[PDB]
Amino acid sequence: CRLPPLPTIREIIKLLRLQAAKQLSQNFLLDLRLTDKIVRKAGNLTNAYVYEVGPGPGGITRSILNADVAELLVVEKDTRFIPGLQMLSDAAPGKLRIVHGDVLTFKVEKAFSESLKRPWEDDPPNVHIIGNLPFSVSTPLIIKWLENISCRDGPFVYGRTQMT
Amino acid sequence: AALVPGVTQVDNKSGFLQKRPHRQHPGILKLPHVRLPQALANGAQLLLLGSAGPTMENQVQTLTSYLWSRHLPVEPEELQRRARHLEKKFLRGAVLHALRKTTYHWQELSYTEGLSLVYMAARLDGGFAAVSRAFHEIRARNPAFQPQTLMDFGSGTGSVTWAAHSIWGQSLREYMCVDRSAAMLVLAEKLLKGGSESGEPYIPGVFFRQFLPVSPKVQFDVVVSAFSLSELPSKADRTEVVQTLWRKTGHFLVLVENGTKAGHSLLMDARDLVLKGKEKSPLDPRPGFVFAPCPHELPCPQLTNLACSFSQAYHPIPFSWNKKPKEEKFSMVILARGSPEEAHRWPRITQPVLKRPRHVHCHLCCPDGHMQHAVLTARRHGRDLYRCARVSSWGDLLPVLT
Amino acid sequence: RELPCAWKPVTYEEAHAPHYIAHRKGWLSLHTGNLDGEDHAAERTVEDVFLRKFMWGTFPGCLADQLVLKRRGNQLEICAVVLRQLSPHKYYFLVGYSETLLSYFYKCPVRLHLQTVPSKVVYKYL
RNA sequence: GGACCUGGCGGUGCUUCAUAUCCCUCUAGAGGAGCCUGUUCUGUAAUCGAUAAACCCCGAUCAACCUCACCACCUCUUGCUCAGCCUAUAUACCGCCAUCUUAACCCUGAUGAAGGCUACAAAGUACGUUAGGUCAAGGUGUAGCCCAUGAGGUGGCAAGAAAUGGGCUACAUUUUCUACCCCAGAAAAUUUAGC
Ligand SMILES: C[S@@+](CC[C@H](N)C(=O)[O-])C[C@H]1O[C@@H](n2cnc3c(N)ncnc32)[C@H](O)[C@@H]1O
Ligand code: SF4
Ligand SMILES: [Mg+2]
Ligand SMILES: [Mg+2]
Repeated sequence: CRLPPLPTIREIIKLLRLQAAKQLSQNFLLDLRLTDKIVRKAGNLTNAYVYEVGPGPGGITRSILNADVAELLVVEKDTRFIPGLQMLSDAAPGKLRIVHGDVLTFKVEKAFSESLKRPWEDDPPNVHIIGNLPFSVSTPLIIKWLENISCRDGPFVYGRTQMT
Repeated sequence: AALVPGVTQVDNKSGFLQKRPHRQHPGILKLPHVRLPQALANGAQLLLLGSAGPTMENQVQTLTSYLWSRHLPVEPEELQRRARHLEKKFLRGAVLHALRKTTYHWQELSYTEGLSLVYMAARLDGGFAAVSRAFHEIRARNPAFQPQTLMDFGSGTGSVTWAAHSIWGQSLREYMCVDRSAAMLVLAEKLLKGGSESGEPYIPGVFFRQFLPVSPKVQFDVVVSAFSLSELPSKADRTEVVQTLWRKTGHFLVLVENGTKAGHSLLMDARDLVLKGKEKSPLDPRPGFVFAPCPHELPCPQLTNLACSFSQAYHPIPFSWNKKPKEEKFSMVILARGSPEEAHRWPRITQPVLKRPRHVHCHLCCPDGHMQHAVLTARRHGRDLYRCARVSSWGDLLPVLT
Repeated sequence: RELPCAWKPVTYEEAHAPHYIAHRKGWLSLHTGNLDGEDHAAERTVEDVFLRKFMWGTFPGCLADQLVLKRRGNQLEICAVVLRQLSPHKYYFLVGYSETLLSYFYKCPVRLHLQTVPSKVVYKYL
């Protein structure tokens, strides 16, 4: 697929309207080889439904898209990255669904189809979560999802969904 | 020789002659006087409000003439043959002094903030017209082409980006612009935002980079280089850039230079380089052919002593020194992937057409690889073809068959 | 070998700029044509142009300095300054030839007043 | 790996001031009418194309009921004179215009990279280039067409609309007309430069 180029740090700074390299207050992985490695460790994503959290520039998003996924749901809090993700979606028709919101409050149990729900006692239900979030947000998120696994609800209504 | 009196006849496909007048014959590629977009013209003047006085008129003129008269850098090999010849005549220090004369001193231009404004005031309007004429070639003869991607090596002021928008604005979605100078990139973005540091870009999807990407995997629909290969320090640099640009070309590679001997020779090096493929197993195996202006892939018949250039008249950006319309003399070559569409290629008029009583002078580059000075008249060639040549102009095609 | 590797005395007259023509420098040609009322200034100019060209073409490498073209009525005095490199017999032969040819070209009694110098008289260095 | 030397910082901010160019300040106009042009669109078979070559003879001027150019039709050609064309070429030369290129010595640091100032003074001194323009006050060649790029005739052609660029006129009461050359009589918002 012909995907648009990964934004550079200068483009990121201008997009965030910071005009400087010191007021960024954020770290990005703008190397597609490392993102490829991460998505490789995430497992076989052929015709899989992936829930991506905290994309930002979209290196992980591009690496997932290069893998032959069926539908990639992408939840982003910052509006300023949504134009770039929309260009990415235009590049790949129908494989990318952008949503604005907090991952701490977004409801995933309704996002995907009900035909992907498999029993708990079976293998993982072809739905994966991948995330490179700020470290101030991943700990609350993993606590919340551990509670959800305890209740077998939220992202785990589909079954034993794997997380990376 | 594509004109044989009494034998060569007009080529009537689509039922042309019956269905349309002669002034609109398919070889007509003339473009009316080019006017820049108002957003560009307004932006350029706004950026110059700080300093556009009498000094700027002199500076713009000095830069314009200096760039026009530039010669290609003298490769070392040319230098020793000159050195030995002067050595034999004298029969080392004396030869060098006699070599500083009779040889061109080629220098880099470091496009800083100051010299970037002078360039924009001197070449924005002129460069825009030349590229618009080149793109008109692709649109007029292939109107179904709807590119979605464009790269511009040597993006100084963004003239290529603006020109591409004016023709393929409804389908282009990515404009990759490359330029090593930080100031030129800074100036080019201001021009997209209405000439202000803060604003909304007038064209969407423009990407600015300082280094040329080198990868065959990423391939662009239209790759453009306008008045940029003449700034490279050597023939090796020109060789390497043109190879990369061709490797990343999807449909068309548009190269545009000054209409001088230095410019024309530069493009014929690049024309031969792409035609004579050297890569053993390229990622894209498709061949290349000259979409325009040449009707053949054989060596240029005018490269020996003459040049080959074309003209496009345009309206200069209103300034304290721009009153009358100007003409932009430029050299171009367009290289297209694949093979020629058909075998019915038509000669190219490469020189002003001289209209005289009952006869017309046309200088044609013919498909067989030879120039032909044809004096067309109604008695010898026929009523139709004479009228077609009567209305034709510099840079058009002549529809002749057999 | 490579482009990065590849990349004066004056006489009194050569030393001085044009704006000293009436301050420090003089005039080489002298005639009444340009005066107010006098006529044929253009003809005298053309005469001087041809005459300088012909003197420089007839005495190659001998003229140390520019000529001085003076005019008294018909008379045309070419007061030239030459060198002492060429043999005196050739000076005499050339003087006779040039005087006769110029007299028959301008239809006036042309004359030559060579002044030989051992070498060019330098004033300064520029 | 330890210590040191020259640095460059293609540097970044603040403080103070010199702070002229540009600001504020002063004078003057520059919107509107009427016509002529540059460019665009539309239209024609065609050129609202030109007068060392016509009307126009107040200023100017348009089409002239002129000739050349254009469109559609036709005629002649050994014609003029071993004819004739102004047809190209300075993208053939020349000429003319224009572009661009063309130090030494002496000290200090143990004789290391290296450094060298104090005035009531402490080592510092001495020609080419051009697919360039010009065939109007200039030339030397070179090519083309000669049953037509020559010579004629019969008709037609003489545009329409805008938005913007430029230009020409009249525009007044501190004016206008007469006598005089100044004591009379009658009339009625942006910009742009400039000191
Ligand atoms: C003469 S400008 C071209 C103008 C532009 N094409 C236009 O139409 O306005 C050439 C630009 O190429 C850039 N350039 C020169 N050498 C380069 C190189 N080696 N790699 C990338 N850019 C280069 C210069 O900085 C300059 O801005
Ligand atoms: S059009 Fe003909 S003369 Fe011009 S560059 Fe191509 S081959 Fe050469
Ligand atoms: Mg010329
Ligand atoms: Mg007419």
